[PDB]
Formats: sequence, C-alpha cells, structure tokens
Amino acid sequence: DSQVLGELGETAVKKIVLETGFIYEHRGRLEAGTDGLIELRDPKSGAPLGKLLAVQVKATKESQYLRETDKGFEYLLRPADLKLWRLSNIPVIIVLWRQSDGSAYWKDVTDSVRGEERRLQFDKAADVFDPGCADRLGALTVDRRKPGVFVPPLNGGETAIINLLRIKLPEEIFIATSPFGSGRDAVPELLKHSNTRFDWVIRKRRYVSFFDPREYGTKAIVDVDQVEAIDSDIFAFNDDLDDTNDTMDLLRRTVERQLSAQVSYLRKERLFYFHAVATNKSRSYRYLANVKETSAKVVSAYTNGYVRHHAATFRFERLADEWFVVVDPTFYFTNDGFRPHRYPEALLAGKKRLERNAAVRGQVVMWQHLLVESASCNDVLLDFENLPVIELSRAVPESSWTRTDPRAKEMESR
Amino acid sequence: ADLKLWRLSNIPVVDRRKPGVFVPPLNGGETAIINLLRIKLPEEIFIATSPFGSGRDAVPELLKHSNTRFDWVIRKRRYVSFFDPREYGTKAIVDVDQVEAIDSDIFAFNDDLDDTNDTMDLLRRTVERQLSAQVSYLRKERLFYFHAVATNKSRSYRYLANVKETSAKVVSAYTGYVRHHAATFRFERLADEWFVVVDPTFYFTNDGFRPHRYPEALLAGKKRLERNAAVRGQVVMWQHLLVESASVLLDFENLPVIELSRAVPESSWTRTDPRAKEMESR
Amino acid sequence: LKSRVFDEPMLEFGDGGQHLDPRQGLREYGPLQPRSGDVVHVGVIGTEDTIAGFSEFLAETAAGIDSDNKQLINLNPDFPGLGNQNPFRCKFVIPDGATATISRRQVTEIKQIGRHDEAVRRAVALIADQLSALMESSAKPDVIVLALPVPLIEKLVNAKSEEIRDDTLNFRDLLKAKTLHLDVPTQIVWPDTWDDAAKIPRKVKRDSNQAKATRAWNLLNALFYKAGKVPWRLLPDQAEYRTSFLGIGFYRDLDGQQLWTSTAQMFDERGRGLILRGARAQTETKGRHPYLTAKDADDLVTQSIAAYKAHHKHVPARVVVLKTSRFRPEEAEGIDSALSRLGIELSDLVWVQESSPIAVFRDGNYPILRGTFVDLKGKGLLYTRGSVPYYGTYPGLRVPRPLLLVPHENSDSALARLAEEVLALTKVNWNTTQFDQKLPAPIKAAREVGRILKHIEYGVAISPDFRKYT
Amino acid sequence: ILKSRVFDEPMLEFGDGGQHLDPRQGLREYGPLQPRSGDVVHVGVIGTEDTIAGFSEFLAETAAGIDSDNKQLINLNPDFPGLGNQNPFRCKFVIPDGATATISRRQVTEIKQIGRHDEAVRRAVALIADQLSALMESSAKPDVIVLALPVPLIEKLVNAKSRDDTLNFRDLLKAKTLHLDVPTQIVWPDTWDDAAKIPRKVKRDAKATRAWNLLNALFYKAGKVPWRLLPDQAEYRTSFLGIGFYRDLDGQQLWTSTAQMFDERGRGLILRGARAQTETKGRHPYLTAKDADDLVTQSIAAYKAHHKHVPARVVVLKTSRFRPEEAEGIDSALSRLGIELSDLVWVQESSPIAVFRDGNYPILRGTFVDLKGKGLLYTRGSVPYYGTYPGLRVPRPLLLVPHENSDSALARLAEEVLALTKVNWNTTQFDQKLPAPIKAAREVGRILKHIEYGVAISPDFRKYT
Ligand SMILES: [Cl-]
Ligand SMILES: [Cl-]
Ligand SMILES: [Cl-]
Ligand SMILES: [Cl-]
Ligand SMILES: [Cl-]
Ligand SMILES: [Cl-]
Ligand SMILES: [Cl-]
Repeated sequence: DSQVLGELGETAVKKIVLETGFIYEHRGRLEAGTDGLIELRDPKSGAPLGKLLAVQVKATKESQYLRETDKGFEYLLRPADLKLWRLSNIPVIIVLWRQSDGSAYWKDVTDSVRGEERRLQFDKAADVFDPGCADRLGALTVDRRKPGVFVPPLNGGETAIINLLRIKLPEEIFIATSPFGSGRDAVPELLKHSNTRFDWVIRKRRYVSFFDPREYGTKAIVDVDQVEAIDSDIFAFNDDLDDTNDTMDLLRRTVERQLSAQVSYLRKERLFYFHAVATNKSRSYRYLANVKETSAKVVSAYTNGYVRHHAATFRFERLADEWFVVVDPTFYFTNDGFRPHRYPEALLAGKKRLERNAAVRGQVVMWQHLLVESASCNDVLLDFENLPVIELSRAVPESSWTRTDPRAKEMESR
Repeated sequence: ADLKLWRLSNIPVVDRRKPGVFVPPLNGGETAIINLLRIKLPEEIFIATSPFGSGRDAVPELLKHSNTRFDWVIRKRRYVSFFDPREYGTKAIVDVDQVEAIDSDIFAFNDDLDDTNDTMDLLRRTVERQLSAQVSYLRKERLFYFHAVATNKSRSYRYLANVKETSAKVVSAYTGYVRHHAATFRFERLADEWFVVVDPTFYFTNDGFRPHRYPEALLAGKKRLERNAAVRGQVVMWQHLLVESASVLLDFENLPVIELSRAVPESSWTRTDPRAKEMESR
Repeated sequence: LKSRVFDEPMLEFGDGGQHLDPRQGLREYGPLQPRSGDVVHVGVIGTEDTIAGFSEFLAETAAGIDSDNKQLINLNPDFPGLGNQNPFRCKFVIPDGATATISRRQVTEIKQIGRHDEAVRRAVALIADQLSALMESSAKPDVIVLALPVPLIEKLVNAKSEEIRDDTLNFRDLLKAKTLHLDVPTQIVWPDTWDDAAKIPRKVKRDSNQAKATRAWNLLNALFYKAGKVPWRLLPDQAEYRTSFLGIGFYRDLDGQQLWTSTAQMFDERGRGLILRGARAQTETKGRHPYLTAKDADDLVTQSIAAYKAHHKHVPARVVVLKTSRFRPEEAEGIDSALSRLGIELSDLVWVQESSPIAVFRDGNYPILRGTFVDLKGKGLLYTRGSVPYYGTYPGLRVPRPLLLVPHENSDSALARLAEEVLALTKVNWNTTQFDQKLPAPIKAAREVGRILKHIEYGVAISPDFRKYT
Repeated sequence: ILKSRVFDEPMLEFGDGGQHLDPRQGLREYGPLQPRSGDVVHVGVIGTEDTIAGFSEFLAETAAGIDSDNKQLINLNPDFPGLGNQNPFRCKFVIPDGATATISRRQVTEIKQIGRHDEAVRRAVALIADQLSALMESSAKPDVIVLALPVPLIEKLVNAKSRDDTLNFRDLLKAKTLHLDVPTQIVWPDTWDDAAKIPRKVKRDAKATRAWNLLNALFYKAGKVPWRLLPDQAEYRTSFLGIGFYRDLDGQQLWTSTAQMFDERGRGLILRGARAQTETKGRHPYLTAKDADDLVTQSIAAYKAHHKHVPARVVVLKTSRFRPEEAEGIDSALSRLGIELSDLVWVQESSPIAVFRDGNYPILRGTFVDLKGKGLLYTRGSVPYYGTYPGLRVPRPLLLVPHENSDSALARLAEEVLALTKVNWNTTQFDQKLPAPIKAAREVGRILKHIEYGVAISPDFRKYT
C-alpha cells in the first residue's frame, strides 16, 4: 500500500518536473514516497546540463497535514529519509502530494539534512509545486562539478553472488592405514593393478577416500584388515589439523576426477584448466548465465603462437561446520594446447590487464556451473549447492555513472 | 718380478669353488668413452646492460618486436649473448649504447661467479636453439628430448656408431603412452675449456604431446632394465646429434678414447658367471 | 550472509571541521593543529637542472594549479596554491644554502658502472654524503627532496613491462637504511613529473604525457607528513588517545642464517607511527612462517606501549593488534600478558588476510562499493578498494579484491566494528591524497620498514619515527 | 690427453700381519687384527619370546657353520666356516643369562593398533628404551643388544616403498637410547638381517652371507677391530675427518655442524660443532673460519684423548664445496697443532660425468680418470675378485675435487678414498660407494636431529650404528 501510493505521488511529481524543463531520475523508495534527482535539461537538444537538485516525494491519500487551514499548514520531517543525502552536498527539496485534492507543495530542506529543524512551515500560496517553479528550482541546483559534490549510492541496494559453493559430502568416509607413508610412494604399486583411480589421500601412513578401497585396485595400497567406514561428519568437522588438511586434499582430488571430462589439474601451478582435445584448435563450453544459455571459448587457439585455456584456483574452506569450494578464475597458456608455453607469465599479464568486472563475474558463474553440472547426469561422490545471493544495502549508481563518468567505457569487458 | 701375476690369486704354482681363489684378470688394457664433448666458443661474445633485472622481465618487451630469438641471458641487469643483439629484436631489451663485443675467453674463463653462471646459462640456451630441429627442452624436467612429430606415431633418428650407420626409435609409439629419448645436459669447465656432459634418460607422454599422468613411475620401469651397452649407445647417439648440429654458433669436438691399463675379463666371465645374462640390455 | 556498506570514514581537519576527503577537508578547514608561521624547510639534492626544475614546480604549486578536466573534479581537483587558500596553512620554502648539487660527472660515473649492485652502492654512498653535508648546520631541513636525473633513476631502478626480490639491490631500500641515522626523511621524485620514484618498478621508456594539480597535492602532502605535521585525525567521534593500533610483522635477513626479525608498527588516530624492532622469530617449517614466542611477543608489545608512553605521556586504554598471519597461541598469550600487566583491559587481535580468494560480485561493469562488508560466520569480507561514490567512479582498472578479517577469540569487539576501523585505517596516507587504499596503515608500514631494516644489522638501535622510513 | 689409472683393490692387514683384499677371506685365514685369549662379545636380546628364541637358534646355527648356495661365485657368496676351530673372528658370541627382555604380545598389539604413525613410533621407542634401560641395570652389562621385533611390528613402524614428514622409528630409537651407552642392532626375525635402515618392501619375499654380516656388525659394535687399512707408508698416522650438517625441525630450523673422525683401524669419533651459517634462504650450510677452527680443534682433542697421540696427517672430507672461511679455519687449527699434512677433498655423489667400456659388464671398480684437477673414481663397478658386477643398475662414479690447500696429488687421494669405502659396519661386501666418514655423516645427522642442541653426546660411533 505504501509502495503504490508512493508511485502515485512520484508520477504526479514526475509529470510536473518534465513540464518545468528538468529530467527526473528515480533513485529508490521511501516510507510513503520516493527518492529521486532533478537535472536541468537543454530545452532544444534535451541534453542534461549538469545542475542537480535532490527531490523526496511524500504522498498521502485524503489526509490532513498538521494544523492545516486554507492558508497554510505544517509538516514533520523524517530524519532517516533526509539522511540519504547527508554528505552529498546536493540541495534537497520535499514535495508533498495528496490524492484527494491533487495538491503539490514543496519546500527547501537542505538545512534539515544537516540539523534538527524538523518542523516545516508551509504557505499554500507561495509553496505551490507546479511548472511555474522553473526559476526557483533552477536557482537551487548545484553544479555536478562543484568540489565536494557527489551522487550517493542508491538506497534500495542490489544483489551479488559469492565465489563459494556448498559441498555436500557423502555420509560415509573410508579410514585405513597404509604400508606407504604418502600417496606419492603408493602410486607405482597402484599402477601394477587394474580397476585403478586416484581420488584418495595417503598421508602419514593413513588413507582416506569416499569410495571403498577394497572394491578397487586401491586394496593393494591399504591395510585391508584396517579398512573402516565412519561417519564423514566426524572426520571432516573436528579440530585435528591432520584430519582437516586431509579433507581439503581428498576434496580436491575427488573434484579432479569428477570434472575430468572437461578440466584437468596442474600439480605445480595448483590450477584446474579446461584441457584441449586437439592441437592448435579452439573449443567452447556452454553454460547457463541467469536464464539464458551462453558460450565461453574455454580453449582459444591463436594460429601460428599459443593456446589460451580458462583456468581457476580451487580453495576448500570450512565455514561453521560446512565445507565450501572457492573459485578464483584465471588463465593458463600452452604452446599448442598441450605443451606448456615457455613464457606464460607474459601472456597471463596480457589478458589479465584488460579483465573487468563483467568478465570476472561471468567466469565465476561458468566455473560454478561446471561444478554443479557434474553432480547430475553427465563416479559422482560430491554434490554442489549454490548459495543465496547477497543483499547489499546500497547499490552502485551505474545508470547515472554511465552518463556522467568519462571512464565508464574503461570499465567495460572487451 | 717373481710370481707377481699370482700375488692375490691364491692359486698354487685348487677348486675354483674354494673361497679365496681368484682367477687373475688377463693383463693388457681396453679403451672407453667419456660422456663429454669439448665446446668451441665463438671468437666474440656480446655483453651489455639492460633496463630489466632478469630475462623473465624482458620477454614482454621482446614479444612487442619482430626478428626475435631466445638464446640470450639477462641476469642482474646484465645481458650476454653470442649473437649481436643490435641486429635482432633483442635491441629492445638492451641498452644499445652499452653493447660491446669482447673476447669470449675473457667472459667464459675467469674467476667471477656471475660470469661463470651466465656462461653456463647462455651455453644451455644456445644449445637448445641449435638443437631445436630434433629435440625440445623441458623447463620443469630440465630435459632435452626428441619431440613427437605426429600424434601417436613413432620416428627414428639416423646416426653413426663406430663407422657403421645405425638408427634408434627416439620416439616410440605403442598405440597408453609414448616414450621419448631424453637426456640431461651439464656444462662443466675443466682447466680453460668448456664441455657439455650428456646423461641419457627417457620422457613419457600420453599421445606424443599430452603429458602423461605420473610418468615418474613409467620411468622406473624402463630404467630398471637398463644396462651398460644401452647407456653407452645412448651416449654415442646424443654425442652424434651435438657434433652433427654444427653442419649455428657452437661447435663440438669428440674427445680421444681413454686408455685403461686393465680390462674387464668379459669374454671369460660370459662362461663362468651365472649372472652374465643379467648384464645384457634386453 | 549478513552484509553492510560502511560509510566513508570521517576525518577531523581542524576547527572541528569534518570531511571524508583529505583534500577537500584541508581546502575547507586547513590542517588539524596549525601554528601561525608554520613553514616546512625543504632541502634539495640533485643536479643544477633538477634543482632549478624543482624550484620551478614549487613555484607553480604556490601559485595554484588548475585541474586538467573537472568532470571528475573530486578525483582530479585543482590545487588552490600556497597563498590565501593554502590547504596546509604552512609555507614550503627552500632555505638559502639548503641545496647540494650532484656533478654531471658523478651522474655519468654511476650510469656507466657495469654491475648493478656496485652502481647502487656508489649512488647510495654519494647521496648519503650530500645528505650529511646538508645537515652539518648548513641549514636545518625538515625534509630533503632527492631530484635525481631521469637517466640516473633509470640506471638505479629496474624496469618491468607495461603489463606487469633480492637478486638485485634495491636503491631506495638501501638508501633509506644507510641514511636512517641521519634524522631526515627523504623524498625521491622524478625530475620531469615530480611524483614518487624508485618505490615501484619503472617502465622501459618515460612517457612525455599530466595531472600537475594531483602531483602537487601528493608532493606537498608527503613533505607535510615527513616534516612531522598532522594533516587530520581519524575516528573523530571516538575519544582521541584511547585506542592505538599495533601492527606486528616480520622481515627476513639475507646474510647470516636468514633469521626472521619481529617488528612493531603502532599508529595513533593522528596517523603518526612508531617503529620498534623485537627479538628474532621462530619459524614453523624449513625457515618459513615466522612467529614469536609468548615471552618475545610480551616483550615486543611492552616495548611498544613504553614508546607510546614516552611520546604521548599516557598509556592507551585499548590496543588493536593487527597481523597478516594468524595469531599463534603463544602470540595471543604473550600479548595478553603484556597488556594485563600494564592495566590495558581492552584489546582486539585481528588477522588481516591480504590474499584471500573469496570475493563477491555485482551485476554490471562497475565493481563492488568500497566499504562493503560481508559477514562469513565470524570472518569479515571487507572491500577497502572498489567503487567510490565520492569520486563518482572506480579509480582503478583491474578489479578490486577484498580483505578477509579474522578476529581472535580473545577480542572484545564485534567483527563489524573492527572492520570499520580497518576501513578507517586505510585513510592514513603518506604517499598520495587519494583515500581509496587497500591496506590499513599498520600493515602497510610493516612491509615498508621490513625492506629497510633488513639492511641494518640486528642489535643496532633504530629510530622509532616512522616518517623517516617513508 | 686424460691420464688414467685402475687402482689395485686396496689391501687390508689382519692378524699376525696377514694381508688380503677381502675382509671375509682375510678373517678366515688370519683372524682379527688384535685378538686376545678369551675374546667374547656379549649379546643382549630384546623381542618377543618367539623372536628371542628364534635369534638364539640362528646364533647356534651360525656357530655350527653355514654353506654357500651359489659356489660358482664363491668369493661373492662364501660359506661361513662357523664359530669353532675355523672361527674367523677368533671370538665367542654369547647371550648371557638374564640378558634378554621380553615384549608381551599385548604390548605388541597395542602399538600395532595405534592410529597415528607418529604416536605408534614414539610409544614403541619409549617401550624399547625402557627394556633397554633394564637390561643395562642388570649386572650383565651386554656389549651389543639385538632388537628382534616381530614382523607385524616392524611392518607397522617402517614405511614401504616398493623424510621429515613422518617419524623414522630407527632414527628416534637411536637418539633416545644414545645415553644408555649400548649399541643396538635391529633385525628381521625370519632372515636375521638389518631392518628399519631402509624402506621395507610392501610384501616380504644367502644365509651364510647374512651370518657373516650379522657377526661383523656385532663385532664392530662391541668395539673390536677386524682389520686395518694398509697405509702407503709406515712413518705417520692419518686421520680422516668428515664434516657434515643436519637441520633442526623445531625452533628456527638452524643447521648444526658435525664431525666424523675415523682412524686407520676403522673407528670413528663423533663431535657436534657450532650452528652453521647458510647461503640463501636457510640452505647451503657452512661454517665460519672461527667455528671450523673450533670443530677441527675439538676433533683432534677427542682423537688425542682416545689415542694418546696426535695424527701427522688429517684428511677433511665434505659433500659440499669448501668455503674460503672453512678452508681458512681448518688451516688455522692444524697449524696451531703443528699438523703439517692435510687434504681437503670435496666428494660429489651426483655428478653426471661417466666413462663407458664396450660390453655388457660395467667399468672396473677402482677406475680413476684425471679430469684436469678433478678425480673421477669408480668405487662401484666390476669386481674381478667377485668374478662379476655385484649389482644390476649401471654404477656411477664419484667426482673428487681436492681444494687447492691440499698437499697430496690427485691420484693418491683417490686411492685413499677407494680404501675408505671398505671400512664397513653393515655388510661384508667391500664394494661400497661412499667412504666411511661421509657415510657416517648421513647416519649421524639423522640421529642427532632428535637430540636437543647443546646436549652432550657420546663420541663413540659404534653407538650410532
Ligand atoms: Cl568435452
Ligand atoms: Cl630467457
Ligand atoms: Cl638463475
Ligand atoms: Cl665530480
Ligand atoms: Cl694404473
Ligand atoms: Cl706409527
Ligand atoms: Cl653407483
């Protein structure tokens, strides 16, 4: 009810503002009205001029203001509403609108933005808000290029996505001792058998995996009589440094196998990267950004030369008895799609220099899509869960900035 | 003098299976080959300062220009190369008014640590380019290896052993891995001469180009069965590749065979040793 | 996940004047505590050209410099000059006989040395002598500007490509260490643009371009800070001299056994820093992950509070300790022992992660607002860099990456209060007048003094004045 | 023009001036160097009732003699002639009464069931250190104590492979029992050969050779001298001083210098010096001239206290190059002591330089090649006295780089290094790769890293073996 009524008052005020020779820009909502900006308009070209006046509309249906007669009335100001302009150094006017009579009254309230003058005095004769106020409002505007003046962020806020995906572990994890001290020592024994797989950890003679080691070739590298299935809640959520470190290690190797159709792992660089399928040939990955499908050239060959692969760093972090995977996008460069380039650092700095927000955000969405997608039907031990969006209390005025910031193009992802 | 030949023999002058008796090895010597090749440096070497501290920092500026090459060294703001940097794209990564052609022996044969290390570094990068037709260089593995030419396809290198022509499957295809003849190169200074040392090994990929997963374990399988005649042959082959390449800034000379005063009684041991078959390369 | 967008931290500028922007606040109110007749005496070392060039730029600075483009007037302000609208309310004067000239031959001699380490050592020895001669009662300079010729700086400073250690000596780091016993702060400037030099890698070629007004702001603010004057004060609402912020860091020696040494960087709300050197550190693995024992952490905190008491004559009521590595149980124990002994009942231990991969992303081309704070179940994601409403843009090009703040369980304060203070501590600036800096001052000073103290032998007493390390 | 040499297999002196190249054949013919009437080595045993009785039966079968199972290579696989009239050690090997400690089968299963490897090792060490202590309190006072842990317990404590991350059972056992002042010998209970020294096989697969090696090791640990190196002259004594380093795990991970001082009778003295400096980022340990002076001075003093004479020649062996400070400090100590003969030899184990003969058998052991100031020495290779190459993988030579302060010529030093490879406390096969002082540096460093710096340590090397 408050919302609709506010859009009614804003629409009435917006209609007058356009007749008066100004541009109206909506900014946010208020208790009973709206928050907006007024800008002077070139009468012929319609172009913005750069002179600003903040406007707050308060609307009411058929209600009488304080101590109202036929000659004037009084009004009590809302400090939280005026506080959105506390440091902007932009002048503010309030415009009171009523649905019964259709009356619009306005008053300059900059002095109440920085003080405690809450009692307003209105004179229905001189305080009328209508197209005849062009000269009065124009004299109240401030230049956008006056030192200390800035447009504040939007009070309605916006959403944002995090680079964290919740991991859902299986209920059981397999404990064992091993003849080998580390997995590095156990691999040559494992390769001597068949039915092999590498999503397991052996550190300090202890073995961990989400699959049963006795049902695969891993039986040759474990003490079979000491294999034991425990509740994965106890292993993955305790205070023991050895256990949390081995959980992070097992989570990574499990992820490595689960995503092996699309990406491979680089041990030295600690990087997951979309591998090539043919030398000197590009390929794309199809994922869902928002409600629309989109393609990213995860392997991009530049014919002779080098081949650029979409890469990412995975960190597994525990937050309040839950495990999460963090995705940090980057790139990896080969000479032909497989052979590593002998000077990759130079190429990474080249692509990273031009990276902007939209591109980085899109890579996070794509990598998070690849993680969640591998749990459904593409052997699958980990499920991944998207987090709710973050509700930020203040939003970047991008729409305003794309007009006014001379560097708005430098922010675009080429 | 006297019965010197039978000094340690403990054979009267007994059963061979009596402890302590040892058939004296037939006197007279045999020859042998060292895994070393003398390196003849060019007359001149080019030194200069650089705005970049290291060669890694200089590469992005080098790529911005044309006529590039990578057989150069920049360390501690000092550039060295056997070619003139002013006549190639390396002009962008040197202070051109500091470029100075000096005698190679001054730089390569002195007591300075940085000069000796930069000489070793330049020799390795000059060799890598001079051998780029047949072998590539691995940065992590620090290996020179015969690169694969076609996916999952073998090839052979054609060299000379003794005075007889021979060949070897430097890239071997089994059509779940492929093994490449590899080697570690070491550059050692003996008196006032530089030598390259050749130490053969192998390198394992998947299809010829994709690195194999855990090739360390595939290596130990082939190294386990490697015996003298195999290692000696690989030394001879790599030594031929290096001498052949100067047919270019570096030349390589073969060293004389070493004359050993005593000889392994191999002919006798093949009959008497129950492990002689364990000594051959399968 | 709880999210807040903090207001830009307010600053007090004098006569009670309050503003979020250091530049605009100085223009409108002046500095915090000016005295009638304030003057910064500036010595100059350089060649005849660079000395005369610096005198020219100081004159245009005094006359006032207009902005190149007033579309982003807050990010690209005018400089109102050093007259009636002097934002520092202070004279900047080169006294008579306060200039030492470097001969044309001395410049060429260094440019021609083939080994970089020897060229740096020769340059440091040359400038240290000219510095010492200037301080032999010739004048009493409060700060000395080093205007080295462009080819000399290019000889001494390594180059990195436009896109983009200890293998080579760092001229700036060795110079600051070799001249620390002389009690002068120095300012190395490029003699063409008059901005900071030798602190970051240079480009292969110097651009001919301008933003002279901004460079004037940054130069005078650096000379102002180096002279010891306070431009403004942080946390205006909070009672002053109550809370102090004690950064604890480590640097690794190069010779000997490459032992680590603990350092302390304690700042007040007036932006003044005290630098103290503690005991050698333990290490967790193979000489890495430096840490302090409880006795050594106790000693370092106690030595710090004592230096705070010698300069401010009273003891702080709260001490916020900042580290870039997690607090060892020994460190938390030693800090508590030292503070309880001195009767300091309020303390917060904050682990500030510079390189956390966790990030949040808005929909659009502009990045997250600076001051955005996301509570990640006891871990604070804080955006000290990002979109700045006051500037009307995002002043960077590469995307920002947030800090991750992990307060110790021994802390008294809530996570959101500590994050807001960390945000405020990013405003203490000795190098620029642009307030959107990533690190809080105690952590920034740790890296800067570590690069200098590793050239001063362990055991040698060092000056506690941070302004002489900048 | 590369000068070449093939050294004779260095000769050893046995009892009554008897001479032979083979320690086994020499003891068979002449007996040990300095035998006495009634010579006995008292052997204590720690293990289970099964393994204690099993070891007592292997000692008895050893005393009765064991025959070779490959008489076509008789010198490499000799018989053991027994402990009777043909006793090569001319000494008795006897387990005294009450010199046995039993580990209960409940104590075995407790350690075998410990989850963490590091906790099972520390508990097993503390248990054996208790049994070790008790036997010593008993008036038996054995000379060497054999540790016969059952096969499942060794397999628990020893990693398989078909080092600082996990505790090493053997290293921590030697460190924690070093103060008890008795050498120990860990053995497998089925084959009675050395255990826990190297990684075991994941699945356990000549008896006379194992008898030879077991007795030679107990003989050495008891302190008796089997033979001595035959010096190339008869005027003065030479001492071989190995200088090494080991790194601490706690604290600041500082390095500590060690000294391994061996005489021509094969006996070593172990000293700890000052903390080492490092070159880059805590790596490449080295000593200052002052600390190298002190270390060599402390080693000479210990040698004098045990021998009542100062050697006329000191050979210093290192696995890393001699820093100028190290060479300066070594010269200062020796000159102060009036020692006028010295050699500083850098021994490189991993050089890629090699020499290749034409055939399937590798280069002869003892082959030396002068590489213009650097000595290529094949300490392993074809052994004529064995009639074969005792190995399978091709051998790789040592590279000897004498410092310029050395007094000897290159060829003479290489033959000396070849002879030092025969001082050997773990086997009776003489074709060892490393000379004894360098071999001791590795073993000694793995043990002392578990003993806090500044704690007095025993000087007798037999207690570290
Ligand atoms: Cl695919
Ligand atoms: Cl390079
Ligand atoms: Cl290097
Ligand atoms: Cl001059
Ligand atoms: Cl000879
Ligand atoms: Cl004598
Ligand atoms: Cl070998």
